[PDB]
Parts: sequence; C-alpha cells; structure tokens
Amino acid sequence: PFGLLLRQRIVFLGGEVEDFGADAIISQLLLLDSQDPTKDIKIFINSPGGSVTAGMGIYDAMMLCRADVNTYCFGLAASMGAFLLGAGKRGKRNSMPNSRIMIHQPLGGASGQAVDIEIQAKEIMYHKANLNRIMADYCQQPLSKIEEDTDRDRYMSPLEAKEYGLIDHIIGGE
Amino acid sequence: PFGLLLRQRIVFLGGEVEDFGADAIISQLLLLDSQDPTKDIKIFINSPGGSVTAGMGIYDAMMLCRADVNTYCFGLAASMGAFLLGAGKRGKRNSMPNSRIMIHQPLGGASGQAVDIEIQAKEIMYHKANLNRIMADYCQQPLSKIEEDTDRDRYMSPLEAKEYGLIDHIIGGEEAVFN
Amino acid sequence: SAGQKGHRYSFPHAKISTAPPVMNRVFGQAVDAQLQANELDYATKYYAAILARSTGKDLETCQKQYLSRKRYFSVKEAYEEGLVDKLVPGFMLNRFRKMQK
Amino acid sequence: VSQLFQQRIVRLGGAVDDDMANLLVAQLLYLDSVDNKRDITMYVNSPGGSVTAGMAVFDTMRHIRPDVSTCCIGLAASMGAFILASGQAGKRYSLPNSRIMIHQPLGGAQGQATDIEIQANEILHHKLTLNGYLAQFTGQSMETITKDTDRDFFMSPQEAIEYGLVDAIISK
Amino acid sequence: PNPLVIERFQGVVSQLFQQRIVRLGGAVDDDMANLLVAQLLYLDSVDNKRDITMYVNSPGGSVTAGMAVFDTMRHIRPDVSTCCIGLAASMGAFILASGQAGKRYSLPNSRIMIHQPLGGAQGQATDIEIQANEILHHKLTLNGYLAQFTGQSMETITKDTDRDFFMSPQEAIEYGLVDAIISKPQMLQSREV
Amino acid sequence: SKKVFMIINSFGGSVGNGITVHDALQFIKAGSLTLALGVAASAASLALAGGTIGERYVTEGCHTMIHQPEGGLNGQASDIWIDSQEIMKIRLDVAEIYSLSTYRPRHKILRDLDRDFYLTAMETIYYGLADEIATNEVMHSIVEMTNQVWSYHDSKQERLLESRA
Amino acid sequence: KKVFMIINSFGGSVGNGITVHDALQFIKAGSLTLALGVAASAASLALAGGTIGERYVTEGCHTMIHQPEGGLNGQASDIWIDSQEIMKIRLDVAEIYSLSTYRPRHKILRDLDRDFYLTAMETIYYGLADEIA
Amino acid sequence: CRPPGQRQSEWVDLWEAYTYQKVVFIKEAITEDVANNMIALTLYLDSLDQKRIYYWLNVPGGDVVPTLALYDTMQYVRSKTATVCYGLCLGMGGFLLTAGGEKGYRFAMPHSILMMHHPSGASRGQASEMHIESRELVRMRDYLSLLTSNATGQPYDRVIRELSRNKWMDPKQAIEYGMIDKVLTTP
Amino acid sequence: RKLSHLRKKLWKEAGPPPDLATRLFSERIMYLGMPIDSSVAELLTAQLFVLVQEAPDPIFFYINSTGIAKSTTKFGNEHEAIAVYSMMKGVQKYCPIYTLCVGNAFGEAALLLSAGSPGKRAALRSSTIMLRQPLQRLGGMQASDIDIYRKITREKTATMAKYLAACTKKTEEQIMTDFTRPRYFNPYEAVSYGLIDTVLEPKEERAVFKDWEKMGSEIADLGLWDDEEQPLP
Repeated sequence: PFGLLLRQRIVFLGGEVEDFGADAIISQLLLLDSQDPTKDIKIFINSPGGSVTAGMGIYDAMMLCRADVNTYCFGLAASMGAFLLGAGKRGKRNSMPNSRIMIHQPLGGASGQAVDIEIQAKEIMYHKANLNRIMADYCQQPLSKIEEDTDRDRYMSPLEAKEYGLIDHIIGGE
Repeated sequence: PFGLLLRQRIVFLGGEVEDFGADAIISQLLLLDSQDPTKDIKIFINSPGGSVTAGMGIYDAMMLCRADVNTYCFGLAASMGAFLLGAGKRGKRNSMPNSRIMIHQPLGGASGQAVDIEIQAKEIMYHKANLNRIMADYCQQPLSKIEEDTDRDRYMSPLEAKEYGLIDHIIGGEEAVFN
Repeated sequence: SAGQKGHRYSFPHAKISTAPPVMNRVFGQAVDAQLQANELDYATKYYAAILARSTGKDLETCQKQYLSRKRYFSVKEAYEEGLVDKLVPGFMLNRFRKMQK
Repeated sequence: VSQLFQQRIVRLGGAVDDDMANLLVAQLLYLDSVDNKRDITMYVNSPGGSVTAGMAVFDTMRHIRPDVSTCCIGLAASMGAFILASGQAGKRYSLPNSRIMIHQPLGGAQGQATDIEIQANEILHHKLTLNGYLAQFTGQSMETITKDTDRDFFMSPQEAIEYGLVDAIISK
Repeated sequence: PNPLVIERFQGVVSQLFQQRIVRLGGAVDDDMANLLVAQLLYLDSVDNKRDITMYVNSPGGSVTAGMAVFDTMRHIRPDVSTCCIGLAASMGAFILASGQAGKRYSLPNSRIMIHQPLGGAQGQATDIEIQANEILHHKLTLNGYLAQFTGQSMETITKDTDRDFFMSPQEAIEYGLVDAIISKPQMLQSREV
Repeated sequence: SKKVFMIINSFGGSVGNGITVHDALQFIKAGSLTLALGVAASAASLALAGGTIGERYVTEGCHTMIHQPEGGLNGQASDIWIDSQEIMKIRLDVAEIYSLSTYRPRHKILRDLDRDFYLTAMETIYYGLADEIATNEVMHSIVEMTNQVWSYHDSKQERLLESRA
Repeated sequence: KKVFMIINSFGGSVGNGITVHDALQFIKAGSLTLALGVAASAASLALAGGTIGERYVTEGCHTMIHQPEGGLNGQASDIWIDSQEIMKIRLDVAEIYSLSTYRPRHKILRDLDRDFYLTAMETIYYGLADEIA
Repeated sequence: CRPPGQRQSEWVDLWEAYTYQKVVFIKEAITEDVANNMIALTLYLDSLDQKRIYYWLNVPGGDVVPTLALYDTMQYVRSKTATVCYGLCLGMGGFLLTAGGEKGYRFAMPHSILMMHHPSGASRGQASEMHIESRELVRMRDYLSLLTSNATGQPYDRVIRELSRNKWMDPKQAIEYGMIDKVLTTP
Repeated sequence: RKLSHLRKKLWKEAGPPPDLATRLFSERIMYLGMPIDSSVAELLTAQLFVLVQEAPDPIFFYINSTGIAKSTTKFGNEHEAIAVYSMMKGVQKYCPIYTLCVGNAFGEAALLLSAGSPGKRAALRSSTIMLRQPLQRLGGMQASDIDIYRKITREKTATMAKYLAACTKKTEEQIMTDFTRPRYFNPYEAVSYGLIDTVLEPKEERAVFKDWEKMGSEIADLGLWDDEEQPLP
C-alpha cells in the first residue's frame, strides 16, 4: 500500500486536510530530506480541500527541504492541493489530462466578541494577500487578474492550466 | 481455526451475505481450483438472508470452478442459502438432518422518480424470473409448480426436501429427521 | 360499500384498495400466535359478510376476490364490480360546461 | 485479502471515495513496477461513487504499459461499468449472470445561486466527458450514448457483448 | 478516523526520534504531556551536548499540561531548539519561546498567537473567586516569563496579549519570540525595468 | 352572489391532494376563479385548472410546474409490482386532466411528464393551463370583482349591526 | 389592603429573589409572609423582606440558606470581573438579612459559606420568622 | 402573572390591564418574536393619547438587531417616555434604560444589577463576505457607544475603552455615571 | 357604514379580546414582524382582501423582519415575496399605501419597501437595507434537474431586478452588481439610490457624528522603528 512506496519518496495527500492529517504529511516530509538531500521527492495530490492554517503547513515545509520537488495531481484539488500543485519548482509540475483544477479562496471562523470578529477578519485578509503573492510568483501573472480569479469558484481544465502557469507539462500529451 | 480448514479446501459461508463478504468467498474459491482441479471443495452455508446482487456472484463462482463442489447446510438457509444449496453437483449434496430450508423471493426497496420506479420494478421481476428458471434445472421440477412454492413464506423440513429435488442425501441415515 | 345501496357517491379519480388486515408487534409463544391467527380469522369473516351483502356475492367469493392480496381498484371498474354506484351529486366538468355555452 | 496482492489482483469493492481511490492507485503503482509485461486482473463490484474519484482511477490505468483485464463481479452501477469499458479490447470479461448499469453520476450543488450554476457547468462538462469517452470505447454513435444515460438502464451480460460494454464472458 | 494512517504516523515519528526530533501533538492535554516528557527525558542517552529539535504545532489546549513541558525544557543539560511550523497557539508559542536563547528557529510563513489562557469556573460563590485567582496566577506567570524571554516590560505583555494577537515571524523577530528564520537563499529573478 | 374565489400558492405537496381540490371545484354549481401567485406545483397546478375556463389568471412572477407523482414504496416482490402500476395509473390520470382542459393531445403531454420542467407565464397561456396574463391592468378587475361579491354579504352585515344598536 | 402570599420554593436562582424582595417594600401597606414546606434561598429573601411582626411559619417548615451559584466560562478577563459579581451579590444578600436579624455581618458570612438549614425552633432565634402558626 | 385582573367591570389580563393604564412590562429576554409585540404596542398607545409611557424591564440579555427595533420607536413617536428599572437589565437591556427620559425620568431600585458591554455577532462562510459583516459589526459597535455618550454625558473615548471589557454597575455608581436619573425609595 | 362597526367591535370583539393583532387590524395598520413563510404570506394576503373593501382610506404598512430565512438557518423559497408584492401593487390606485421601515430589512423585505406609493415610502434613522442574493442552496438531488434549476435561478434574478427597477427607476444591470456581494445600505444615501422617498427624523436629534475623532496625528520620523502593536481604540 502506502508503505511499499514510502522509501522512494512518495507522498500522498489523501483525504481532507485536517490538524492531524496534515501533520502526518509534515512529519514524513522532514524524514525524506534528512536521509538524502540530492534526489527528488514526489508528492501526489488528491484532496477536496481542508483547513487554511493546516493546508498552508504543507507548502512551507516543502520549501524547507533543499532537494528537488515533483508534484502530481490526481482527480480534484480544491484550493488546498491546487495551491500545493503549483508550489513546486518550474519544469516538474505535471498533471493528468482529466484532473480537475479548482481555484477558490479559503474560509475562516470566529465565535466571540465583535472585536474578535475583526481580528479574524484581518487575519484572513492577511492570508488572502499572502497566497496572492505566492501564486503570482510561479505563474508570471499580475496581481489584478489573480485576485478576481480567486473570487468565484472556477473548475479549470489542464488544457488552459498550462498557459496559466500553474502546471508545466501534461502526462500523456493529450 | 479457519486457516486449518482452508488448506483442507473447506470454506465457510456464515452470517449475513454482504458485498464485502461476497468477494472473500469468490477469491478463495478460484485459488482452490488453480491448486487442484480434481479435488472436491466442501462448503458450509449458514445465512439468514442477503442481497440478490452479491448472492449471484457466489453461484457464478461455483459454476466457474472446474472441480466438483460439495455443499453442507447447517443452521439457517433463508432465501439465499437455499438457492446455493441445490446449485452444487447432483449426488454430492448433504446437510444436517434438522436444518431448515426457506425458499422465498428476495426483498427490495424502491424510491425516486416515476421513470425510476418502473425500471427497478421490472428489474426485481427479472431477478424473480431468473432465480426461478435457474433453480428449476437441478430440481427436475416444472416451472409452474416451482414459481408458486417460492411465493409461500413457509420453511421446509429436510424430509420433504429430498423428493422435491433440491437435495440428494441427508447425513444421519434419514431416520433422525423430526417433523 | 356498507352504505345505502343506490347512493354510493365517489369522485371520478379516486383510489380504492381492499387488502386483508395485519397485526402489530406481538412477542409471544406458539399458542400466542394461534390466538392472534383467530383474530385475523374473524377479520376476514366479518369483512366478507359486509361485501356479500353489498355486492351480492357468496361468502367465499369475497375472500378470494378482495381479501386475498393487496390489490387496488379504480372508479370505472368498481361500478361493474359493485363497490360504487354513481358519482357525487351535482358533478359537472368545466370543459363540458364550456361546450354548453 | 493479502493473498490477492501477490497474484496481481486488486479489489474494487463498495462505493468509490477519496481514500479508496488513493489506495487503489497505490496498488497500481506497485504491480507495474515489479513487472511491465504481465496483466493485472481487477474484480469490480461497485454501486456508484463520486465523480472525481472514479475519474482518478480511470486515467492511471491508461498509463500502464501492459494491458489490464477487468472482470465484473455481481453489479456495476454507473461508476464501475465505466471502469469496465476503459479496459483493453479483448480483455473485458464478465460473469454470465452479472449486471451492468449505465447512468449519469450523482453529485450535488451547494452554495450561492451564482455558485450553483458555475458548478453545474462542471457536471455538464462531466456528462460530456463521460459520454464522450464511453462512445469511443463501445464504437456506437454519439446520440445513443446520450439517450440512455439520463435514466437507469440495466444491461444483461449477453447483450453487453453486442453493445460493446464487455468483450467476452467466462463460462467454462 | 482511519486506523491505517496510525501505524504510518507512528513509523515516521519513531524514525525522527532517532534523529532527536520530538512533536507536540494537537491540543496540549494530559495524555500527550506525559508522552512528550517521556521523549525529552530519553534523548540524553545518545549525547547530552548536541541540540534537540522540537517540532511545534498546536492549535490550543489546557494550561497545566503545557507547564509540565515548559519546566523540563529549561532544566535538561542539552539545549532545546524549538521549530514552529504551521500554527502556534498561546501555549504553543510559549513552548516555542521557552527554547534556548539564540537557538529558537522557525520559518517566515507561520502564524504566532499569544493571549491569556482560556479557562472556566463552576461551583459555589467562594469557588468562583478561588478558581479565578489561579487563572490570574496563570495570567501573571505566562506574561511574566514572556517578559523575560522577549526582554520587554511588564506593561507591554499584558496590553498585547489581552485578546487574540496574531503575528508573523518577520515581525516576531523584532518582538522577541523567534530568534532567527530558516529559509534557503533564492536565485535573483530578472525583474522588469 | 355564489362565486368562489381561491388563491393558489404552493411550492410542493403530494400529487393526490391536488386532484382532490380539483374535483372539489368541479361539482360546484356556480363559477370559480383561480388566481395563481408565486408558483404552481403538482398539487397547485391541478387547483389552477380546476376553476372555470375564462377566469384563470397567472401573474408574471408565478411559475407553473408539472411534476411526476412521487411515492414511497416498501414490500415484497409481489407487492412492489401492484403499487408501481398505480404510478402508471396516476400518470395516466394527470395526463388525462391536462389533455381535456388544455386542448392538447395526450402524446405531447406524456412526452413532458418523463422529466420535471418549470413553465413561465407565457408558456402557461400557450399550453392552455390558463386563459389570460394577470398583468397590472386586469388585476384591477379582480379587485372590483371581489368587491361586489363581498358587499352582497356585507350589506346583510350592515343591517345586523344597525338592528343590534 | 394587606397582601397575603404563600411561600413555597425548593430551587431557583437567587437573582430572582432580589426582584421579589424590593417589590415587597414598594407596597405602602404591610405584608404577611407565611412559609409552607420548603423555603429556598430565593424564597427566604421574600420571607425576610416582609414586615417585622407578621412573618409566620409552621412546625414542619424549613428554610434553606446558602451562597449564590453561577456558571462561568470564556476568556480570562471577564472571569475576574464576574468573580467580583458573585462576591458582592453574596455581600448584598448578607446586608439584606442583617436588616432583620440584628446580628453582626461577619457571623452571617460564616453561615453563608456552606448550606445552612433551620427547623421551626431556631428560625425564631435567628430572626427569619416571628412566631409559630 | 397567570391569574388575570380587572380594568373597571370585567376580567382582563394583568399585562393588558397596565396597557390601558399606559404601563409596559418586559419580563423575558429580547428576542425577534417579543420585539414584534413591543414595537406594535408603542404605536398603539401613541395613536390613542399622548402621555408619558412607562417601561419596566427584566431583560437578562438578548440580540442586537431586535433591540435596535425597539430603540428607534422611542424617538419616532411624538409622546414622552420614562424607563424605570427593577430587578436586572443585562446586555442590550441596559442600553434600553438610556433610550429615553433623559430629563429626569430614569428610575431604578436600590438593588438593581446593571450591565454594559459591547454587542456581538456571528456569521461565517466566504472570506469576502466576512469583511462586509465585520464592517457591519464595527459600525454597530461605535454607533451604540455614541448613543450612550450623549445620554449619560460621558466622553466618547472612555466608552470604547471601558465597555469593550466586562463592566457592571451598582445604583450608587449609576448616579455619578449619568446612567440613571433618580433612585426609587421605599414608598 | 363601517365606522360604527369600528366603535362596536372595539367594545365587544376587539377590546376585551387581549390580542394585539386584532386591535392593530382595526386601526388600518398592517405589520409584518414574523419571518415570511407559508403561514405568513397567506395571512398577509387575507388581510389585504379585507382592507381594500370597506374604505379607500390610507393603510399603514410596517416592515420589520429578516426576510424569509437567515443565513445561519434552513432556507426555503423566494416566490412568496412576489405574491405579496403583486397583490399590493394594484392597490395603489385604489387605496394609498404608507410604508415605513422599522428595525431591519434583510433581502426580500426591501422589495416590499419599494412596493409602496411614491411620496409615501420612508425609513428610520438607523435602519438597514440588505440586497441579498436568494435562495435555495440545497441542490443535492439528481443531476437531470439542475439544468432547469439554472433556468430558475437566472429568471428569478431577472424578474426581481425588473420589479426593483420599476420602483427605483434605475438600470437592471446595476441591480445584479449589488447581488454579487451582500452590500448593506445606509438609509441616508438610499434616497439617492431610489429605494425610499424620504427619511423621517425624530423631534430631538441627539445622534452626534464620529468625524471629530480624527485629531490629526502627526507623521512619525523616518528614523524610528515603529512597534507592531495592534490597532485597538
């Protein structure tokens, strides 16, 4: 199963990204760079979304390693795996010809006082401005068109995702 | 345990028949046929019911087996195990002298669209028509008589099951069967 | 059908069903299921006695026709069977009233 | 159920969801890596599932450089039958008393009125993707695939060969 | 939850335990705090001179469970290098701030939250004022140790941690939470002229 | 007088309840006026067609909807065939009333009952479920029509309050 | 003219006992408080709030005297503010009893520490009632 | 309050007997359903005669939006108002004490528990609509503080700092803070 | 005449009945306080059939509701708001309708606000007008009916913007621009938008503005490392 391919740096982001689920991805990511920092690490993407702070924990941990990063998307990636799909380096971001790419802005949560609402409002306003700076880096897109794309829900085919800058190649050619 | 009977080519069909429990018996039935296509396979059926979709896969697995099969009925056989009881080879069908045999049609629920109801209405009728014509082959019974006996929801003692054609032999010399 | 003969009113698009009745959840011994079988025995004997007086049939005919299986009846063929006689008084179609105008 | 892994047999049982699709393609990464010549026989038994979960196992079987074999066990309702038709021509087997059902896949639309119309376009794109790929696997016209996929239609294994769902049956 | 991921999670934390890497598991309560203090009191068998890497990721928790981890980090002989990846709560950032001075490393994408600890009170009339005094005692000890770690005044800690206060490690390095950031040097990009 | 004025507003409900309020408006000797507002479901469109032809009005905001008979089925294999045939009888029943009242053949209506489809105010007059568009101008005639039929009962009410005082 | 009410309560918050306390002194005429069965902390405030000389009690009646209770949960700061709320409410109901029993206030806080029950005999000695009916 | 009373010759309920006597009682919490009966009662007494309206409050808390529906009806009517406190007014119920009757018509019992705090709300979903509801909760916070500053005479900068946390008042401090006008005596 | 019935019903059948909805019904005051459902819309229509009969005297209409459903509860249908809109639209030439906004008006409650007579629509000082996007988030059923549900959500937004443009005298494309986000509306600027005709003011204005809070703080020096203390007033 998953343990038979874990020795060759195969990371599966299956299921919803939670506090315990994403922590199992981070704890196994530090194991692969400590044993060999010269060969590439492959990360598979099949997830319908998840948390904002937990899903951000996979991106900065993959940038912590000094080796190469390959990312492949299987099925649907909804605003957490799709942000993690383009998180790798340029040239090794491949995708399947039938995989769905979903772009969406993250959610938030607040329960207490009205002054606690505006704390979480500027906390998610900082997270929205953070990912728009990151997603415009590996896509070579301006900040004007990348803010409106995250406004509404848009399922993207990999034919138009190649010219958008999120992916690099298509496995199979067609 | 269960692994000691597996190397002696004896499997067990216990509990309610589900989709997860269906393919576990089919996967071990083809392994015994690939090991020895001459040695018989003894099965034990104890089921209080099951789905008509997963129960037909057990019948197709025994028809796919090149070697002969032996059946044994202990406990219960309610609407799915009685169909798998007579489906073995004729002359090698034994059971307990007091086990119960229930010949009744399977159940099912229907809900949804108006065109959706009439599809599954004739589907369970086609399942009723296919289960009647298959069970009438190894029983040597006419079709009009076997299609009305399955409508009655009454169990069957193994004494009258012998001349009915569903079973061949009874373990115990046929004197321990109580009415 | 137990009403006055000659005045069984009915809507022209209703549904009529005659099935033998069932019993609720009873958990008993072998002799407890026998006495519950006698209660449904008197149920089919009393229901067929009403249908024999209404439809003009025998006692065993109403048990074989009505109280055997869960069947349904429309409005048109129930008049030939003997369940209803006529429609509601003063019934007139709105399209048939337009044909008079 | 571990004895089937050494015999190159994977099990497709129950409704397909995200954790089952991650486990199913993980067994497909290992069986082609030990041998790229021998086929992989899969026993499909599913009553349906998600839209993107069945499409996540469809594309990875096309990347296997040897051919695969698909055998129907019991029933395949609108998601497993798509996995049967995507197999190699001449390797699509089925039981003689199995059942094949072709229907459009299930899926909801939760959100704003602007959101439920932009996500129903993906379901309309999924209907053109499913019926567009199924028409190339069965050799029939484009109209007859879009005509019967709206309502549930059960298919016998005898008539599945002439329609193009399976190639042969294992009777023995 | 899926039981298949448990043995895979147990394998990767045990392989990092040989490389002297510990983990803060979820919210800080009594079951993990006895497990975490068993891990810091076992890594000294190989060597007591090299540092200890501490992965810090906690979304909340109780008060007394995190204090049992705080006192053992500053008492053992090797230095404890904390590393916050993801999200740190008020008890999680206090564990991050309780590391060795000059060896508290992180990454500039995390979120650091510090506030007065959560609590409740239930009972009679004198039971309320008793349980409110130990929360204010826990308010004084959490804000008192943070004033010594960051080097700020006493009034600065109580007026910033009064409510939810989220920071970035680019600005936490000016306050005194994180000593240095860990990031690889990137290649300079050809910007527009 | 003897006129009956009913208002139509229902977004759901069972199909059998719409046929009962249909023939409850048929056997009335005097005329009946039905005014559709908001929507017209399977229980509400049969009440809309149950009125007198010539007095049926649908507003621009109202949307007529034709729905198949929804039912709940549970039983044995012998009992699952007898009640599913009743769904064919109800589908024959609601297509019969839609045929005799809308000047439409039974084949074109039965090609519409296999799939649920909503109708607008312009398609209501084209199919024949109603007679006129309930715009703002003809709505003023509904106000003056219900004023004379209510003052015929209120004139007796005005004589009873003066006799008691 | 003179209000006459039956006092019978086994539970309830003591905050509602302060509402029925000040409503009894708002009446210009006298008040007759007759307790039957159980008298809780919310009921003893209406029993002590009546006019002196017209507070009757039976032989089998009892009076429950205890401190206020509350439920506190949330942020760290408003627990300390609400801790002074339950303290001064307990100091408020001590001053309510002190206007009738003519006792020093430090001895009433010792009886308000735990649950305190009185029979028909020592209720007259403690000043909550006047005589036995 | 379940047994009824009399108006002059027939049996009428206790809360409706004071309605004809121009006395309004509020005993339960301020919710959406009980606020529809209060603002319909203020317009009914305004249409009959023009006299001073009395409000007796027992509010232990409530929502923000139906409380502002009852506050705006006090200034819209052409009659006078007077709020009298007995028991307790917590949360948004304490704000309705300072609604009207600023010219010496705010009475309270000597043992009334007062409570003043900033209002709250909860609405989740998209991150873009979270900015809009945060602007609504900010615009509701400072506007509720501007009405308490004009009615009590307190500076506006002190209400933001004090009422953001938990704050409770006794009737001895309610006189010097300008929240109430007079204290009710024994008669 | 019915004015003698008004003095007789208040003595016998409206006064000693303690229900406030009956006494409000006799004074030609129709108040929508409950959230709109299947029981409210038939009650509002039945009260409108009585009020148009006895007199052409003007009727007062008060709106105080959260619309049909809140965003944090179960959602229903939006067709009942048009049914009470077109019922009261034909009354305007037969009877004058006075409409005043008390409390709040979420979503469909603002549609009945503009449904009043011109020159008689009004609002209070601290009212709230919400142009929400309705309704029916639940779409988990069969995919064969979602394509006609796209037709429903498109034509319902068309007829809602058509009825709003007939009262506010604005462009229909400006109504869909406000339907993308739940934009709140101040009643002081709603007179320029066309929703209300005027704003009724109290006799004593005591709502001081907050524009004097800006004391004009000076710009800090460039050689001062400012702290990251959070903005808390």
